[PDB]
Amino acid sequence: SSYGSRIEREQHHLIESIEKSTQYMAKRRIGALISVARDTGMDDYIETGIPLNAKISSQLLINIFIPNTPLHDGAVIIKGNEIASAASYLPLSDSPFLSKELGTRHRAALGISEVTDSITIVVSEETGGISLTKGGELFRDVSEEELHKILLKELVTVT
Ligand SMILES: Nc1ncnc2c1ncn2[C@@H]1O[C@H](COP(=O)(O)OP(=O)(O)OP(=O)(O)O)[C@@H](O)[C@H]1O
Ligand SMILES: [Mg+2]
Repeated sequence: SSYGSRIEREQHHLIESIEKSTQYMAKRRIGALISVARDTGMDDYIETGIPLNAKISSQLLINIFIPNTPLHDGAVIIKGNEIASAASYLPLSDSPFLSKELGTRHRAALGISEVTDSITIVVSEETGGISLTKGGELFRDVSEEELHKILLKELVTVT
């Protein structure tokens, strides 16, 4: 409908914001952890975070992860067309198959990918590498094209 196109516009704006914010943060080596809900699992984890219920924008994400406010200390949960919360808890994965150069950010992303079907994006504070988790799998140091391809497939309803 005009509902469908509208949702499609919102979803592309979402993808765009994540990509741009993560690109900027990758350059500046700003650690980031952004989980995008695709079900009703993230509800418990949203409540552990600081409530924002704000509109999705690249500037907001980037500012969230600046290491000088309590907002950076955790994950950003995106739900519907909103940044539901910042500084949320994500469960660490107990996988020994995870690389050892990777730390608690990636491990948190992995865990949430294991117990939900949400897409999670990580920006390494150390390497500036961008990674992604879904279904208990981690795609490491993904390229912009690769990132865009996945986000498009997983977060934009084709219709
Ligand atoms: N369970 C968790 N839930 C949410 N955020 C977490 C969790 N564990 C760690 N973090 C975030 O990760 C940050 C430090 O990450 P750490 O260096 O331990 O892992 P890392 O993968 O090496 O991160 P980076 O690759 O960006 O250096 C902390 O400031 C914290 O905000
Ligand atoms: Mg570390």
